[PDB]
Amino acid sequence: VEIAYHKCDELITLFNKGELETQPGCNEEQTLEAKIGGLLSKVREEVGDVCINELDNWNAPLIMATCGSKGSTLNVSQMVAVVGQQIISGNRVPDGFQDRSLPHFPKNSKTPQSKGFVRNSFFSGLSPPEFLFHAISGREGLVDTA
Amino acid sequence: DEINTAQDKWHLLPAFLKVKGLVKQHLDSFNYFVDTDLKKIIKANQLILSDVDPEFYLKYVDIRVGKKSSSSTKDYLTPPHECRLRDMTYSAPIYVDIEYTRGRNIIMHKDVEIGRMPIMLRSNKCILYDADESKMAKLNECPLDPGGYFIVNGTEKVILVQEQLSKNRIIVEADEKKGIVQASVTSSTHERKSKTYVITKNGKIYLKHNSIAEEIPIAIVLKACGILSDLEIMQLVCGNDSSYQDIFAVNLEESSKLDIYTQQQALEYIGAKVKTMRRQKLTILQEGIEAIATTVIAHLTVEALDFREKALYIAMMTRRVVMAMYNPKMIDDRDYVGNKRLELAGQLISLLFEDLFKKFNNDFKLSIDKVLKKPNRAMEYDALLSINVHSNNITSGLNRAISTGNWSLKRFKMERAGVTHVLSRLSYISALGMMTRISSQFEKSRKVSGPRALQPSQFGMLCTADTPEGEACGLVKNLALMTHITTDDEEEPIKKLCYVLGVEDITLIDSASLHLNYGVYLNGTLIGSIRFPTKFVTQFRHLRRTGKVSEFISIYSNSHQMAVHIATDGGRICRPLIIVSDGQSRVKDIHLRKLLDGELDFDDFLKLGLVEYLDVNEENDSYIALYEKDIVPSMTHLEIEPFTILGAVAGLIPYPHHNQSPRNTYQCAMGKQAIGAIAYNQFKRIDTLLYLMTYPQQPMVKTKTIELIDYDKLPAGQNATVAVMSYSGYDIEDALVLNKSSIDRGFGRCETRRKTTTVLKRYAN
Amino acid sequence: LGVPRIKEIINASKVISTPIINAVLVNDNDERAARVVKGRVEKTLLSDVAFYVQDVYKDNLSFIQVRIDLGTIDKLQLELTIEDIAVAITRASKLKIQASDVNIIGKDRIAINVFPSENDVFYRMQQLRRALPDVVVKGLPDISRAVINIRDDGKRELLVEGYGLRDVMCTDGVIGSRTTTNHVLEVFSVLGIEAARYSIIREINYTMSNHGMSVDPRHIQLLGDVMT
Amino acid sequence: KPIRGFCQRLKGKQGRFRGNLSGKRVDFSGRTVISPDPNLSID
Amino acid sequence: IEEFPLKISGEEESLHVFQYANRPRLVGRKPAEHPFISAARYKPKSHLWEIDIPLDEQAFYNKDKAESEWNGVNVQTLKGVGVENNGQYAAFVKDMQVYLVPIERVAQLKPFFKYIDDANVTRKQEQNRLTGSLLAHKVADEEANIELTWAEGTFEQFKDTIVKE
Amino acid sequence: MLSFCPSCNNMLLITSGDSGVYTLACRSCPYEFPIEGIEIYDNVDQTKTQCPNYDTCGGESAYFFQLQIRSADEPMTTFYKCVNCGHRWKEN
Amino acid sequence: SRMTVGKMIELISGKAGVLNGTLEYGTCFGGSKLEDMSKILVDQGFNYSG
Amino acid sequence: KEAAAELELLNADHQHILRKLKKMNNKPERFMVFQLPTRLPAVGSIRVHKSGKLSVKIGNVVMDIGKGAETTFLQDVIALSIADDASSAELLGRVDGKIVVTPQI
Ligand SMILES: [Zn+2]
Repeated sequence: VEIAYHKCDELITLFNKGELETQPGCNEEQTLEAKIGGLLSKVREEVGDVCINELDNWNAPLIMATCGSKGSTLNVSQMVAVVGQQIISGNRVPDGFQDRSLPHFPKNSKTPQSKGFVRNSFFSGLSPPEFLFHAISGREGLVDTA
Repeated sequence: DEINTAQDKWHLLPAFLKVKGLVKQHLDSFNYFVDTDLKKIIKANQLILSDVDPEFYLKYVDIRVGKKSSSSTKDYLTPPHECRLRDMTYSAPIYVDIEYTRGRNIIMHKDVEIGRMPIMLRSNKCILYDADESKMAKLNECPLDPGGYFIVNGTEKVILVQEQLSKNRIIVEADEKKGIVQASVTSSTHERKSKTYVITKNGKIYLKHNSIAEEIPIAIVLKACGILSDLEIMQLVCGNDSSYQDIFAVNLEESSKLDIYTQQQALEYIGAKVKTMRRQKLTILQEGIEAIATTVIAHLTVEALDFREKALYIAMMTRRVVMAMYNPKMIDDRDYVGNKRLELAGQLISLLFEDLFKKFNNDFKLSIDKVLKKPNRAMEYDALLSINVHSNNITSGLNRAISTGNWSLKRFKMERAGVTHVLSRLSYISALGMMTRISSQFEKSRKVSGPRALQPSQFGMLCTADTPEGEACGLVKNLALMTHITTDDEEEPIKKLCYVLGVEDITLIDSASLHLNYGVYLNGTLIGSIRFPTKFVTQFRHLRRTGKVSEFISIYSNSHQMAVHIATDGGRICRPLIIVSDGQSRVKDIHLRKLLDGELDFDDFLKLGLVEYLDVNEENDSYIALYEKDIVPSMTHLEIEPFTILGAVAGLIPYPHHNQSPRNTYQCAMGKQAIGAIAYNQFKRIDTLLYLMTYPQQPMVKTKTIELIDYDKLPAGQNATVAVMSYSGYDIEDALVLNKSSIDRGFGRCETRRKTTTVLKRYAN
Repeated sequence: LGVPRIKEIINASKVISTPIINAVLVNDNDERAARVVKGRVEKTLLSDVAFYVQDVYKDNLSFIQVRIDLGTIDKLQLELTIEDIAVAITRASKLKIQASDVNIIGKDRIAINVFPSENDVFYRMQQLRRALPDVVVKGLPDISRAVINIRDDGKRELLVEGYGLRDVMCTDGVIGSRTTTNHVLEVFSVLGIEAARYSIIREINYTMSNHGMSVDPRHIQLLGDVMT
Repeated sequence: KPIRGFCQRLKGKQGRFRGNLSGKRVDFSGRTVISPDPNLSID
Repeated sequence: IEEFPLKISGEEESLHVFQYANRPRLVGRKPAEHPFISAARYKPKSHLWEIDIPLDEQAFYNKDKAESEWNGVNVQTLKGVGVENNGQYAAFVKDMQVYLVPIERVAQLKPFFKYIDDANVTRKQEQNRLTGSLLAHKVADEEANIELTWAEGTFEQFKDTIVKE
Repeated sequence: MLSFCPSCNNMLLITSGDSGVYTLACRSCPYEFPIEGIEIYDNVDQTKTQCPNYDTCGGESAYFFQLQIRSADEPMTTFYKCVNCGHRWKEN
Repeated sequence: SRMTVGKMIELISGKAGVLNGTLEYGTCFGGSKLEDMSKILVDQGFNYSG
Repeated sequence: KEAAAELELLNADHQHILRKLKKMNNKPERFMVFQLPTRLPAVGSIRVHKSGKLSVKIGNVVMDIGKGAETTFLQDVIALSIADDASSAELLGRVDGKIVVTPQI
């Protein structure tokens, strides 16, 4: 998780003050937005990959998600190892305030963990601004079906 | 145990919540109502003057509620209990003092009762204010009741908190196709009016209104706004450089070709093109019909006697929309709490009461007109005895209005439905849960998902958990544990003080500046336009935090849009937190220890400048921390108790963060449907429908919130063992399995109480 | 993609949102025809290549001065030298403005003269000024934008958003034999009937074969037949 | 305000059409909650 | 280190300050241009001061248009609205000490024409209830006629306030 | 053109002068404007062929490129490039 | 599928509270630790978790 | 960089305003205008603070210091003499500077 942070921090310091090759996804700031979305994605799945692999036999959630009962390997992975990238609307947590997610974060927030990202599982608990982000996606998906 | 920095921060909430109760809203507003509003409304019309007879005049000197002479109060005012049993309403008499004058040349006085009026529970004028123990046992009623509700005509109903869009403020929205639109709404006394600015085509912009028939070429309007010189206008709404010139230059071009001046065709255009004249005393007709128009119908509150104030304001209103016409974004959407303001029932009752009083006036004036047109024996009285039997129109009129929920206004003429709601009593939570709940009105469609999903700005000012899953989703919210609703202070003593701080009058300023720094806006109105924002902000906040004007009137800087805002307009949520000066907190140990032991209570920290309230768009400018450990000394403020984010109803769930938001939402709805023991007076109380529990028990795992709200004293549920296993096969999907002889010693044993009412009447026979 | 797209089909409305059109060109190559047919069919480069637009008044003559920079037309491929924009300039003249005169001297400078409520000439020219850097030099009046994308494994081709169809199919440089277009109702206006019925059952099957399950081939064909 | 007595009662093709119009008269019926069992064969 | 003394002068008829947004800076050695010929009209409070400035026949006068519509040929007309705000003083430095004379009321100057309102009329031609705006209008047009002769010279403007120390 | 007339300082519009002259004057105010008005707003492959480009050039060497364009029956279009000047050339 | 781990922890914190004869606290973002409950259990002869 | 940019101007302004104050010294007519808070509690006067700073003040234990002004370069200003409603209109000539004074701690 930490090795996936400063790498994006190295990419984001080149955002305003530097130049980089941009995909034909049109204009700027969407370029790294697709990159930060791709990087943190793989890292998430990768962390949860080794988790279930080394998990002990005869356990209930594995066997239950193994056969017919309930859920999938993706579900139990969020319980134990890590969650990540809560996303509504097709993008990342649009700013409620001016150029910032929450007042608890510095102005111009491009930082990972500052927007729609949580490195904590359901077991370990949730940091205070790891919560509201999850409340969003929960509210969004709930009103959707309704 | 020694006093640490972590322990005391949690002790702050009990000190805060003990002074101001869980429900501030209804109480505080009703108390302000019966004193301030009552004396102000009667001051609006203190006189009634009718035409006949050589001279007649009548003056109301003072109006009070159920208090005069040596009597502290009514001999015996019916308690809440007995009032509920006899189906009678809950009310106190209205005492008035009037001065009567006849053609017998007399000046005298008296004390009369114009009618009744409902009194809310737990109020200064109630019998339950500051009472303890045996006082309640004698009055036959429960000490733990939340209060703050109106009981009339049998059962009891509650006035629900209603949200309202921003009043007297500029809001700008952008649209595909046609163009950009900004809306302006306000109310001055009797009437409410809405202005709509619009750009149809060409970049040349128009002004729509219900007063003026056809859209006016604003460049002509601005001429009628007192300005002549043209390019001064361009240098105002556009100013110095870039692309802002050519766009507005189009309208500027073709406006002055056919008709150009600041006087002659300016007014005469508007007045000839203007709609219906109201038919009475109409002919002032001249360039002056637009004069009274260019003041009153001039689209906003500004007015007064000059053309300079209003002009620049409309120009600055034109300033912003031409900026978003250039490129997308750069606008203000209407979603978040920052642009929203909630209004407590205190103002609503005043609006409804003043209407019935106005209706009485003309009828009372015409009442004496009868004998007035009668030939002989001019009458001294019967303005006493006859109006007494003529009265009670206020009584029944207000009682029917509060019972129905349909309010009829002849002034604003706004008929509002679905205001009052009957308080649902099932458990102890449902009573406290329905209160402290934010409702909403209109804003059109069910289809639009815009005003539905939660927004990050809601954090800490509202409950992010509680919500009534169903047809209505997200349209009704709830307040958090620690919040404060803003009142209104005053206007005049700010400007004069602001001038002392070095800001100057807008009149003396040559009006062609987009160039020097920011400018100070008072409730949206440009006044000072001062340099050096730093010393302006800091010193002003210092005068706030320390010796004067606490709570509201907060100042915040605007970086991109160039200005500095000062808003004194109340009716908004406020949240407490702690100031960190330099690198460390302002609290510092031994202070809070002096608190918990013997003294120092609350609201003293505001005097010492420790804790205060952020608000409005100022919460955006500041910087808030999480924990005392996390502090990096770039921080303006820290936060006290981060777990206050959830509402009062959502504080029941143990380990909420371990779960997911959809699970916590369902519990908030089901948690109030649980069956408790309700109150202590419960056995002496006759309800319409009620469910009871036999052997209630507290939860094995408690919460810090449930103790402060007094939950476990009146718990709802049965603490029981359990096992997680696949057994039965009558279990399977979402179905449990119970055990006999556990249930035969009883489990969750209930009781169902209903009632029936009959009346023996008497006909005309 | 999802259900509101099926709504667009079932309703069979005239217009529709982002109606992309697929077309094949010749073969798979990076240069020439790839970017050639790309710069051929869309909008107006007039406001782009215009360099600087000058407005001059000398003595008794009124002058509109637009001098085109040759640098852009060289890099961005459009087929003409000067006169074909001059006939495109007179197209604009014939459409919304006037038929008077046109001038050609050097560096692609085009002069416009006008002459006859008082002082109308100034107000006339004022409107003709701003309206000039708009009108289409080449391409059609349809396409909102185009894209060159990698087709299949290694191949290349383009997709176009517009109501054009036949005209861009008639447009030289591309093979129009095998193509496709959305909003079936308009396909009925060119191929018609059968081919349109074959297209409407093609899109219905596609978009509903992605999100999940199966609707089977049988039930779809009957739905498109009873309509057609 | 509206007193409309004729063309109206023939209307109401939406909202409560599901409940009132076609759901008013159905005889010999019943309703109750649900609960599982292994022992009952299907059908 | 040192000391700069300042004083506060007395009443002395008070003052009224002119300002106009028309003329910009000429960027030359002397930026300001001096208005002339005076001819101001006056009335009671909210007086609407009128400013008159000459017109030159030498440069770009366009005579053929004048003889046709407005025969004016003459001094330009400017007007403006006066306003007052407390706590504003004026200053002038004499020797090593500073002296200060309070300004009082302030006024803005922007023009208009009677060649308009009179021309608009001649082109077109061939009780208890009121307050505020029009009350400042109906009374305005009626009560204003005053001829003020502006004469500029200064001697005692200092010594009058100076001896008050 | 967005001009203005000192003193009154409103705007300057073009008015047609009598008999051949074009002038401009401020509305409602006497004035005349003489002058000119203005405004402005803003390689391996080789083949043998004769080079049409001539300064001193007269170059023998050239480059060529091959692609099929337009219709299938429509012949091949070739693109010539010169060594010395580096000029691109196109003919079918 | 419903994915709530907060309930499964409640039993341990609840069971440990009864053995000590004390009501066990819990709250969002903090509160009584799960680990100390295990050692409170295991010394009385119960398996550490549940 | 909030405090930075402002203190940079405060230094400069406290110098520049001192020059144009002493640049117009002798008899030729040059005028400046002041803005002060009301109620006028009582006087003390202006002068350069130690180490080149600038501090105004009044007497009897009070310190009031402020300088600078909002952007100039438009205004053509002169105050005129009006008395008794009788014809006066006396022009003292031109204007030079502008300054405001804010109180402080
Ligand atoms: Zn002019």
